[PDB]
Amino acid sequence: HVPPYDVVPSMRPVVLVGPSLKGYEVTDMMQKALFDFLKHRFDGRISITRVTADLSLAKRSVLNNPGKRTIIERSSARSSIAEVQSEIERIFELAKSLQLVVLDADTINHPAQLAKTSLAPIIVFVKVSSPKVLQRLIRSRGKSQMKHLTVQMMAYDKLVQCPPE
Amino acid sequence: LIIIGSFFMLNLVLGVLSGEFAKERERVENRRAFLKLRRQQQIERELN
Repeated sequence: HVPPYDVVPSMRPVVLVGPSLKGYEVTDMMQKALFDFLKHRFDGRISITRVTADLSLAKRSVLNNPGKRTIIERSSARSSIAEVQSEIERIFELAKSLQLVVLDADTINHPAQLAKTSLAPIIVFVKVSSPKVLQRLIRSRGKSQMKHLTVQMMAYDKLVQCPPE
Repeated sequence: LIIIGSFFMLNLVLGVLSGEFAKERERVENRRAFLKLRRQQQIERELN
């Protein structure tokens, strides 16, 4: 029984997904440069917020109030769902004051991970033309990224296989 | 003697060699080598 209407923030939070996987040097370098430009060129009308915790657990048709109080000692009461649920309406609050907002979520890496949620945000893609370029770009950092280079590549082509639309 | 001997034959030699080099470049083996050079330079431009 999907409602014909859904509640969404007034104006879209800006979520830009890294080419392979956030939290690493090569990916983090990609967004911070864009983070700098949006703050400088568009100063006084853009607010930047970082979502340190998870944001992929945005559910609306699970239960009336899972973990309403922290004294229930329930499995979900002491879990991280309570804080993630509280972070949803903060994005709503930033939207109502007419200033555009962005999301520095360090966990979501796919469009479908944050597509069915009530956020329905603007998705920005930064990608390299070929994986041949990406592997050498990773090499330009140093030996530290060589340990995680393997997991760095399967996380890249997965996003490419997602439809552009 | 000089014009027919030295200059005319020089004209023929350059022409014949130029034609041979043109055909040599378009052999399948040479085309793949050039194609590799093109792709490597594109990667370098993209990486830069």
